[PDB]
Amino acid sequence: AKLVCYFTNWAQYRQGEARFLPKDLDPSLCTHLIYAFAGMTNHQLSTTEWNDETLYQEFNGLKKMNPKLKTLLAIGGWNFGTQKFTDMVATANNRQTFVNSAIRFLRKYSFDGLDLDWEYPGSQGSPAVDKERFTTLVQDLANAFQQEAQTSGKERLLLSAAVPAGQTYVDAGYEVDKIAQNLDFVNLMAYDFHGSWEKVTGHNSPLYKRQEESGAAASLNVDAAVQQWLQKGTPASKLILGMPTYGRSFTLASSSDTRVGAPATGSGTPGPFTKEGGMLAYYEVCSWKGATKQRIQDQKVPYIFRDNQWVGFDDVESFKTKVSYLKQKGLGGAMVWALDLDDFAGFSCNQGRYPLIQTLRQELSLVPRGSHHHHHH
Ligand SMILES: Nc1n[nH]c(N2CCC(N(CCc3ccc(Cl)cc3)Cc3ccccc3)CC2)n1
Repeated sequence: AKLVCYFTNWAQYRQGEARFLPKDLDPSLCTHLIYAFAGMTNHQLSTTEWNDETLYQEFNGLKKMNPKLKTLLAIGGWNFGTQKFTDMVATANNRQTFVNSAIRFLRKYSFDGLDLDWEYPGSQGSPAVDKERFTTLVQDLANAFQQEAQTSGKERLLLSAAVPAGQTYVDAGYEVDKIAQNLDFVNLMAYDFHGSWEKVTGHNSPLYKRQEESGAAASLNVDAAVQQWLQKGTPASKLILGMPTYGRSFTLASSSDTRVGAPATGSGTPGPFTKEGGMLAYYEVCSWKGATKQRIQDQKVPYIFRDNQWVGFDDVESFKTKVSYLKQKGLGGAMVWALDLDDFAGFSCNQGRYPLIQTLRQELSLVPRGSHHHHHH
């Protein structure tokens, strides 16, 4: 099994106990650590934060303590846009420029691979031709990584991609059966299914549909997303199920209607640390005073409300349920967004350090046998 965990290079700017750096990283927590995010300059892989080079050394230095650990660098993300990807994949020359830059960059900074996080080929302004061009990019990278291993004698660089769960995005951008052959693993973004952009409350990451749902809405859940990627040709062993250590919040139209599907007027109040309306870290929801926690029986996930605030999130129990699910489907493991959104320092939830991600590790049977300081949940 794999446990793929994302580090984010902006978590260093959060205040107080929520501030996260590589020193808060546990080298033996995950099997693969992915660094979000790199960018692109003149079709070449580039840093995005002023101290990335410092952080790269600390991040990849974790392998000195756990030599089994693999690291990857993720390019793109949700604020990156699409135009730079579009321009880079548009010609063989630009793809070659990018591919060679990626090999050089990853080797220089001691990363073991590249994770592609384009949001998304064929959507969000990216033209329809980018679907086939993304396939070509994936093939170009896989082939060039293979060749570099042959010629250098080094362990081959890994290639992964973070891919969407929603059928509209999948069909617009992803030749699933083709790319799955060339990717080492596929990081399924099984979250952001619902959120404050919608007029009624809904859960960030429900495992199954609600009985009431129909049409396209009935596929906005983890099980449907997993089955979608499997049926479209991803080998189960390559499919890695995303797990969110965050939730999505709503302001209710009325404090007297707190159901799933209740009317909402907009985003929930921003959290005290993450400061982004509509989103909360697990550590911002786990210890919410005077709130009422509920479970969505059909969907196997919790929500919590207080006054006119409603948040759908994941807890230890839902993570256990989802790992049981992925094992039943024979998936290659779990992926988690993100290290800095779990209670990484144990400052909030009274469940020790990394309660959610330790739960993943435990349920995947990945607890190091020589481990001393882990906490079972
Ligand atoms: N593997 C992987 N690669 N990329 C991803 N996902 C992780 C979840 C991201 N998704 C949530 C990121 C996010 C999570 C928690 C918080 Cl407090 C703030 C931001 C993007 C998002 C959507 C709506 C509003 C703001 C931002 C979207 C990218 N997963």
